[PDB]
Amino acid sequence: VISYKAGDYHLVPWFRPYDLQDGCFDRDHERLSYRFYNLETKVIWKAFDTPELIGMLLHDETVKGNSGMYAPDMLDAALHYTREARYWRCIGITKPFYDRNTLRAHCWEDNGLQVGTLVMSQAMRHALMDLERAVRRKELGLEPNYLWDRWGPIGFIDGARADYLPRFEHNPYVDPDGVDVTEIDVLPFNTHEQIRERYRDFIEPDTAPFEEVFRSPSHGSLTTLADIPNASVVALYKDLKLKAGTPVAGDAVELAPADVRTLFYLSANPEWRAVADGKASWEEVVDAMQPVQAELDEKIDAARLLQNTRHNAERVRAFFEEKCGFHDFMYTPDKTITAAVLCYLTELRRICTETAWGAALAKCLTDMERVQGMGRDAFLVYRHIEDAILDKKRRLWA
Amino acid sequence: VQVPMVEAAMFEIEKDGGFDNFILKRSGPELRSTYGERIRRHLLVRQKETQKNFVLDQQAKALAEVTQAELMKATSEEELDAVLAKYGMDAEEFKRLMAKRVMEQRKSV
Amino acid sequence: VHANRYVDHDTYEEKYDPHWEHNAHLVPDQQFYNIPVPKEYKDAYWWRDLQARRVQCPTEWVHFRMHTKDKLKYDFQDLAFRKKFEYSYEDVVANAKDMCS
Amino acid sequence: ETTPVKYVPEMLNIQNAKWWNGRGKPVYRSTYNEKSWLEKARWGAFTKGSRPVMRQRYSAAALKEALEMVPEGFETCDVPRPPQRIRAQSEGVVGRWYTNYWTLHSVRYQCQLAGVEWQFGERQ
Amino acid sequence: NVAPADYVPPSPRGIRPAAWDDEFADVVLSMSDEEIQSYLLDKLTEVIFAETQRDGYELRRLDFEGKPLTELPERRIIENFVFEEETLRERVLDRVVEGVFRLVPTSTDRLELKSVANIIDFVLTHVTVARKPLQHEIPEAARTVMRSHPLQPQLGFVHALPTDNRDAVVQEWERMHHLDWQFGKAVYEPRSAENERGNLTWLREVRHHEAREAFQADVDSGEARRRHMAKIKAAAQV
Amino acid sequence: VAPWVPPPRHDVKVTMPPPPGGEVGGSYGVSTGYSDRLARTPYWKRMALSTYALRMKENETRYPMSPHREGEYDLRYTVTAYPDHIKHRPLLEIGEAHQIPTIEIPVIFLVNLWDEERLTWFGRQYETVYVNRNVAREELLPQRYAIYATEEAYKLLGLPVVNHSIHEEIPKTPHAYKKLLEKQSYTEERWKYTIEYLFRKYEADPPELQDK
RNA sequence: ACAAAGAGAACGUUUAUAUGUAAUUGUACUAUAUUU
Repeated sequence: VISYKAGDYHLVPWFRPYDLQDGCFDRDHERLSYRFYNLETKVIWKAFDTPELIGMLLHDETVKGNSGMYAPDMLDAALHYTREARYWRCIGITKPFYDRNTLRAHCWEDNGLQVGTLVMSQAMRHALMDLERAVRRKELGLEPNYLWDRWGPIGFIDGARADYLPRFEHNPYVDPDGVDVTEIDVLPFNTHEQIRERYRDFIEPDTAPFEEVFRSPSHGSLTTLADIPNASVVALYKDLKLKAGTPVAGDAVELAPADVRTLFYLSANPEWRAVADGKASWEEVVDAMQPVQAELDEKIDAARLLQNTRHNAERVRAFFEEKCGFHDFMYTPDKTITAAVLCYLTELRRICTETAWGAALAKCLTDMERVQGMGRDAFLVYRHIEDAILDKKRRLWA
Repeated sequence: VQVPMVEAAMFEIEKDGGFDNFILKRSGPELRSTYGERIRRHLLVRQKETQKNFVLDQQAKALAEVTQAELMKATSEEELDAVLAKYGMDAEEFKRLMAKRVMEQRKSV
Repeated sequence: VHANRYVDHDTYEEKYDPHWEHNAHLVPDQQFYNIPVPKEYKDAYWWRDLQARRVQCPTEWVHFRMHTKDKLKYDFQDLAFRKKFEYSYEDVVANAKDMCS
Repeated sequence: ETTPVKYVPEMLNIQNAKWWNGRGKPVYRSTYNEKSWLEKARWGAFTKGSRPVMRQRYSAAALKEALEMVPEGFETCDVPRPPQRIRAQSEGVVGRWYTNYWTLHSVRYQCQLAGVEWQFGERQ
Repeated sequence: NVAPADYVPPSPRGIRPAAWDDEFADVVLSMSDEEIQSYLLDKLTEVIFAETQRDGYELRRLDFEGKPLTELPERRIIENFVFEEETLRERVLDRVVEGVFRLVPTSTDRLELKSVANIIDFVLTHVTVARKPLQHEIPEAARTVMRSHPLQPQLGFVHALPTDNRDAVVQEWERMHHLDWQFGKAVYEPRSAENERGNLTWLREVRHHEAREAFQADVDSGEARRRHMAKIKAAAQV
Repeated sequence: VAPWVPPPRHDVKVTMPPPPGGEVGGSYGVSTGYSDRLARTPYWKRMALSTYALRMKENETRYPMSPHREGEYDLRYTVTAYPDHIKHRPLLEIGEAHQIPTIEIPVIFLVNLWDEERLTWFGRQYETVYVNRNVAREELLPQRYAIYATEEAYKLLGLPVVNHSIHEEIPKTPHAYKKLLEKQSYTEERWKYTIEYLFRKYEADPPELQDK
């Protein structure tokens, strides 16, 4: 039985799942396509434009699950191109590829019947003016003003707009010296190893002056007050300062030396070192009594390299500002940023296979899986370091 | 389903049994509409399914009898899984239903 | 061609239905000769049937076969302006002498 | 659109003949009107009034052998005269020629002249 | 906004995350696709209100006594909460999405991962791609009870649907509007069981099946063989 | 162009040509039928594949009627090949008003529907009742509480198939309706008319002159 | 055009009805009346 009052029922009333492609490859060759034709160029697509972020996509593509990214057979390539993807980036080339396969800087002069010399665009032979003009001034005795050293991220650093290489035929580049250059000048310089030779230094990124600042614990927004025990250590350091040679009571707020600010943290969060220094008050002992905490500083620093260079350029910019010592990133010289990235990748090819822990330190993704894999005790402090780097910006955020 | 029809096609439905026959009885040139294809190709596939869900049950009541005898051996309720495992039925939802059987029946008491 | 096809259980494929090709209403087509459809879904293709019978010309070009007294000697179902069978002139001779009329 | 098109311009008998102004038939007219309007106007060539529908004339023994096809019990009253609009036809003597009214009452007449006896009824 | 031409389907296919491990205790996330979010809805609730109101915000609904009137701030805002602040996003990302799930995001992800109203979708994905796929096995002893029945389904009809695929920008308007059963348009969702009451194509099949029984029975008794020979007996008489 | 011009509609016969279209489902417009296969087949062949008993069974005549369209005149023998026009007229005549009154249609009831307001069954299970049209269109049919009482659902529902004149003709007039009502009152109450209902008139007409 | 009838009036339509000048029109008993 059913009851219906009636006049009722009134009949009418994009995230991709990141799956490893090892399970997708049905064969061997089509894997090599995904490795080269899909990922290698993606490194070269960054090695040409801006290798400052070549280490960020690595974490991203590792989320999608490729196997041999951090392994050298990318870095053996990336470190190679990230040098000469400048050599031709300063000849003038804009798109690195002439097709899918070949390089824009390897389409030879003759269509295909040439061996070593390359067809240039009016951008090239007009970007090779500033090169050859830099040469004359390098032999003139006057300042070899390389206009393409004033270039940078957002162009010329000097608040000046940048002209374009196919310069209008009525605005020839004003030369305060007078060394005129034209198409007859850059005519004979066409073959690669007959142009790599003339002005090598002016294009070669200077990695030697920034060989390494990465195997040394540094910090971005930390001071002498910067600590989680905002009463135990920061006052202990007063007891470390009144007890030091040439003592001053902890009456100032000037950050301690960079290399020692991390030593606070080995004793700040680890409540063993927070009492192993909680009884000792000398200044000589707090830096010496921890060999172990300094014999494993590599495992402490590397995790501050990878994790702060993965997530966002806003970190990698900051990280390139923390280590290489920048004021801002946007107002910077082009070649030195090529240096700053070089050293970031000079070590990434040794940090992997040398440091057994470093191998899975980078292949890993989550913060926990590294601790469970790599040195945990070096991470309990390193996690605290990371807990502190934002605790000073947090007040600046308020 | 709201198709537009004439004053007369509102009466062709009742004498024909509903909206299903009135579409399938006429044929193409008889049912001049083009909505009489968007909807006829729907009834046909919806009827072709209705006769699949049906055999899906006569294929299921057939599987019940080859279990109802195999279910009679109540020697141990732990080999009752092997009774269903021979037929691939999952023990969980079965005893669960049989645990509804202790309430779904005793709700009418 | 994949409608109402019994699928065999173990193989997971359309086992051969010899009865299928006889409930088939072969639908004409311009890129394919004829596409066999099960009768039950034939009524969606009643136009492309009446468009295939229709003489592919416009009528106004084959109008001359419709107005004169060749109206009677020409098929005209679905405007198919095609000729009916016509006896030869030599056959009609023999086919009327063998009646000795 | 309340009404699609009211007052269609064909209601004026616009002479759109293909030999006159170049336009063919309006689309509403069918492109093949099989028989012209004259053939539907003359019923005389369409309805049997004083008109010999059945062409064939059978012999004496040819009519003593079409009667051998009439089934037992058939009365010539049940077969009614077809209506007007149905063209008066006679296909000759074929399967169940009796049910064809025109053939029936014409084969019947050929039996009146040929002496054969119309055994079945009248037109009661 | 309906389709970006590569709109990934939910894809319940079972490929487990690298640090998912034993499904992170598996059974803890072998929960129904909302029970998965059930822990989220209390986690993400905790990710505010003594997670950021403990340090750097003011959202507890003031009252006449200068106090949180409501138990928690209006949970509607918690659902649609835009963590536009970078670290304050991270500070609420190192808790729920990366605290428990180990769902390491990409720079692309965290770039799209703006508000937790969207980030719930992200966490729903990996578990769903970690949702182990069903093992479609049939014990052959059960098949012979299927592979022997006289009644088998036709199983070709979906192809006889009126094809609709075109520019699908207007395939969503039909939802908010009442238009998907208009002008003969009809959505088709395949089912398993029908309403036995009033379905004139169900009952019509019963009185066809229930006739196939009375016939099949009359083969067992041996009479269809008798009347099939009663005709021949009346067929060879002369 | 047309690869494979389709064949005629119903060329099942072997001697006589197929019937015109429409009759068998096609396009009206010809009063003949022409099977090119039949004509091109010669005579000695066309007579070979048949026997006299069969020849008199496809020369068969239905002259006043159509052998394919039931109840329809032979549109081979009509004035024009198109289907009939008077036995197919629409609802409203050329100048008549849309005075089609309130019609009530029968529906078998699949549910003991109990009206809350009157405590009255709309009907028990398997009970055909003449209800208003929209109720049966928007209330009783969507909730699977009833089905249209066509004479083929009386068979599906194990019921006895009774005639209802269900919209056979649609009565355009309240007189045309109130007469159609007097027809079902003859189908459903045949015994009410076969003879007297009950001749109260002719059985002891003044019997209570006596005994108080 | 609007209202009215007709359909348990989500609307589409077909009849019966006087509105605006809408807007065009035009308006000097054998008798002995009448055609304005």
